[PDB]
Amino acid sequence: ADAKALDELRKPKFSSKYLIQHVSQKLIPAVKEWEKSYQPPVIHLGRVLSVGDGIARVYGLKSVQAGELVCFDSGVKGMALNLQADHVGVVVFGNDSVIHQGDLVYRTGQIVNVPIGPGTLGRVTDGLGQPIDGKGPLTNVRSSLVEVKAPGIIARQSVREPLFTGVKAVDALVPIGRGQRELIIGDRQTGKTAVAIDAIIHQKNCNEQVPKAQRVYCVYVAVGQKRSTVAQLVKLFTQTGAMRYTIMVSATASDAAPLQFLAPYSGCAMAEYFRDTGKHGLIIYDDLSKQSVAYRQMSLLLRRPPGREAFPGDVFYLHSRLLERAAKLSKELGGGSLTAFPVIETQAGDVSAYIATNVISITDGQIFLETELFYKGIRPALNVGLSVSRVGSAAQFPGMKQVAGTLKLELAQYREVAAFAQFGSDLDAATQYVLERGARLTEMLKQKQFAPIPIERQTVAVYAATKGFLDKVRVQDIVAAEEAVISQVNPAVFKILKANGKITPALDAHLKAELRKVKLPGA
Amino acid sequence: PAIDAGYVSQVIGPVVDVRFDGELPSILSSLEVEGHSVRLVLEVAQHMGDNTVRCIAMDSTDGLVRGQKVVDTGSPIKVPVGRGTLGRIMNVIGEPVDEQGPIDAADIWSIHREAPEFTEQSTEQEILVTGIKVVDLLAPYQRGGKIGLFGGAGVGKTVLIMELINNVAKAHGGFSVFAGVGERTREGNDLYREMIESGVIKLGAERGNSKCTLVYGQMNEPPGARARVALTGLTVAEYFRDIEGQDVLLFVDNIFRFTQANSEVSALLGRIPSAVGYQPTLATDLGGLQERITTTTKGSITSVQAVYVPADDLTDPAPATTFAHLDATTVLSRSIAELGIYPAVDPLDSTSRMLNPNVIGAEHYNVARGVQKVLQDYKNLQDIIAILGMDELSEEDKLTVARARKIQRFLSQPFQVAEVFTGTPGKYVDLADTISGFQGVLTGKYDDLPEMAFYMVGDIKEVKEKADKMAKDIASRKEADNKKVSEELKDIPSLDKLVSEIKEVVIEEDDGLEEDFKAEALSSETVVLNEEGKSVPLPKKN
Ligand SMILES: Nc1ncnc2c1ncn2[C@@H]1O[C@H](COP(=O)(O)OP(=O)(O)OP(=O)(O)O)[C@@H](O)[C@H]1O
Ligand SMILES: Nc1ncnc2c1ncn2[C@@H]1O[C@H](COP(=O)(O)OP(=O)(O)O)[C@@H](O)[C@H]1O
Ligand SMILES: [Mg+2]
Ligand SMILES: [Mg+2]
Repeated sequence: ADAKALDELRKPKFSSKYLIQHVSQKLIPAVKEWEKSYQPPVIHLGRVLSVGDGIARVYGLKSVQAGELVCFDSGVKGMALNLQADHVGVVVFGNDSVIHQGDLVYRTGQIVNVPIGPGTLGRVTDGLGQPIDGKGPLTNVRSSLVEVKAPGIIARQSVREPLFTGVKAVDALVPIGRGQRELIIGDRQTGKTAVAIDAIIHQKNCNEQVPKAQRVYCVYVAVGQKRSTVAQLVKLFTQTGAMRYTIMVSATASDAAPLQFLAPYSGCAMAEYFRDTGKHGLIIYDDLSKQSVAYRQMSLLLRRPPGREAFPGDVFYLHSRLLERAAKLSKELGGGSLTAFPVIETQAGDVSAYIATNVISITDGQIFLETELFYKGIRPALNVGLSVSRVGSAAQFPGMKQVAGTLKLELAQYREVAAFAQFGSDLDAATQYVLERGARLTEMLKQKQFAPIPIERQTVAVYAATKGFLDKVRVQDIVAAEEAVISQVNPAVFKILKANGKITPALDAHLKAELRKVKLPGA
Repeated sequence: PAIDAGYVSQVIGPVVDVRFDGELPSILSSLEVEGHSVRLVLEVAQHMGDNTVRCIAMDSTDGLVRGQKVVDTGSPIKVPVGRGTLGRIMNVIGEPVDEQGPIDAADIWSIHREAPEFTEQSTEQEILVTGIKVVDLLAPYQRGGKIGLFGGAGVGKTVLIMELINNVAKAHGGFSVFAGVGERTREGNDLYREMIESGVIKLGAERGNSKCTLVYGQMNEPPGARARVALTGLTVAEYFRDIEGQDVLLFVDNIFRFTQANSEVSALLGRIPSAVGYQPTLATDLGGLQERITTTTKGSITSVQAVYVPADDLTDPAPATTFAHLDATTVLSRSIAELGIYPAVDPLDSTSRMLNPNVIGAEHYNVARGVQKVLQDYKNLQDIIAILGMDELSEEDKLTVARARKIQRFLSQPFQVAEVFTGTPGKYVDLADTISGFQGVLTGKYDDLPEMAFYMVGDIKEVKEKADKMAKDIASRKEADNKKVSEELKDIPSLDKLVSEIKEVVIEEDDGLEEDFKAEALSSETVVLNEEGKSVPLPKKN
């Protein structure tokens, strides 16, 4: 059954034609008898051969590009995933029940793209950019590709600008640079969403007082969540006015797994408008560990061979090519930035899992949220020993960098004199000092939800904690004492700390002065 | 025009089948795709059988149409080598990604070759002093050796490989090659900008006096570019080893990403997968790559490779296969790093071929084996220490636990590249100093000093000065009441005087987003292409 012995069968070798002109005059009446039974032949459009599991195999589509957004005649959109010799494998961005064998597939002529621009700000879109908030179509916008490559080495610079998150534990201990990527990893129900929400509300609070080029435009990608949670979140953002600066990409739990897979890429494409135009973006991929599960479903329904835990093996590349787009661009590219906050949910605190350790190898640091600290009321439940942000270090608030160093050392000593005391039977009265200073600082660090704190009022409070001015309150009233410190100290010193950036000698003079004339409620 | 120009038969992610009407290219030859938005280079992997080759793409395949002209180049991926590549950054296929103009190539070498033969193997063992206590004591590196840093996602092998760059790459007089295979682009930019301000990379007309060439295939690249950029780094280092004949340092950050990228493209090559999820050809792919990073009779490559381990699992087949190819494995632990001990080197899992008394001397060998015996006896005791406490130990066992906690803290060391995020300045420790210090802790000369005086200090002098510093404070805790600098007239303008020097900012409240924006008018219907390619609204049936 050779090939050169089959190309020799292209030339005619019959020399006897008693059947060519027998059927050549009888073929056209036969074709005209069975004419309404023919579907019209399809070459540059497509026709669905077989649809199932959210993957349509499409005959035709002779000139589709790889990774191109195709359209079914139902209206539901697809993506030309693998072009094959006879068919095209299409992943269906939506429910595959509206697709039937024989349906016309129309090629849109463009690789998978979403609308990006200023007019997507304020809006709740789905995973493909189509708006779901009901207030119309996206005006003042332009379409751009979701799978653009991240900027290279020469298109980057080091992070310098400090991107305050409004959380005292984070902005004191784990400071976040402006083009950084910081992982929010923790168990279920441990305040992972709340840190990102406090960052978004704080960016609303900071945008009203920065000169229009230091403004940070957030994007929230809600992958795999419930739709009621996204509805309550959009309600919260409109109640606080934050929606003027944020976009809400949402591919929820009922949505198809191509939509949950693609929603971080569409969200990052929307935020890369702000990165590529000299402005600053912040993006939160809420539960990237659900995007990995949707991609694992897509890979196992394409019968791709599974690897660790069941994952395809390019599940590292899935998250790496997404998070690498969160850069701090150079001066000749505009100076824009994009900060990423991927969220990963662990199971029973196991951070040595597959997707967890994949994203720890991508991001610049981690924010660990322990369930034991969360159940004891310490909220945000930051594992202070394990959480790291070294790229945001030497890129933070100088006034906070002055105070946070001794805060970090005192918390390190507190953790080790708590590990020293597995037991209450032997008191030392020299470690008891740091064991009470550490329980002072832990109570100082915890704050309540949806009220992010400006960076000067964090600096002044941690200044009042690591120094004296708080040793009279036991452990209980340190929240009330910190509120009395913020309310009773003259509000000019916050302005001096904000505009000078650091604590000058003329400033910590008035810090030691104004802190002694406040009245602490635990006496 | 027709023959030696095939056409794209099918595209499956990073895997492209090309159909040649005649004269198929050889396996490993590079093919250029015409009509793409960027330069797409396909390296031929297989001959599928019906005049079809199967290729791996060095860039993304988005936009590839199943008729596109693919031009054979008749040769593999060939990259510019020479001294003219020093101080440059190259990608996998050799294009300069530093915006410094073209690369002055002495030669253009194919990235695919064979390992040097058994006749060309150099077998000579000489120590490479790094200035790291745990490395120079328990797993000492070889001067032409292959060195693997095994790590578990956050345990510190990039900090360790950057400290090895800082400590070794300047004392070493030859050239240096950094190959970044599947790592952060932020780390590549940091390495470039700190090799410029160290003078290791000199920009402009002083480029020939650079000591390091960078090749980068970082983790935003497709799986075809990460599976071949280690070979571009090896080609740049192999030209210096063979033709230039001199000693090279090859730092490969994450040689695991080579294996992982081959297992990404390997499922689409139509292979039955092996263990955990890997390619069947893992060991021979890694062997064919790693057998070329050797020293020969003509030159020398000291090879430091970071090796990621997938889920803190050293029995995963990519670390477990990499372990055979290394003269010195430095295994970094997660539980060591959670004790704060940095570098997080597991002292009972990091081996070397140089821990041999006929190589490093009997005193060094004996102090290394004594340290390892003390730490192993502590590890044997920890299960009954955790339950029963230390009160149930024998007294020689309490001596074992005390000396083992002391040498556990003493293997910790501050780094000169961790001084930017810890505040502690980093200490280079000479080999005789760490030998004498660990010998002194083993004999018992420092049983009076506490545990935390050994933590993050350079020498055995600095544990004594840290006990002097810790002891003196043990009284110094308070009595800083007044006579301060925090007065109200001696340095001090008033608070309302201090507000009056605050400068005003201009607030516009316009958000500045519609300045240079061309807004596409989206349609009310899905615009699609019909059979003729015209942009038609979506027809109304289903
Ligand atoms: N700083 C805080 N202070 C007090 N309560 C908090 C704080 N942060 C979060 N919580 C509470 O913890 C609960 C869980 O918060 P959140 O939804 O942020 O966690 P999560 O990690 O998103 O959990 P899940 O991922 O399962 O939704 C919320 O009901 C919230 O009220
Ligand atoms: N020698 C060290 N000293 C102090 N901290 C370290 C050291 N090595 C690693 N770390 C901490 O571990 C983190 C991860 O380091 P890195 O080398 O990037 O890890 P990996 O490359 O294994 O993911 C760093 O951000 C740092 O906080
Ligand atoms: Mg959540
Ligand atoms: Mg690394």
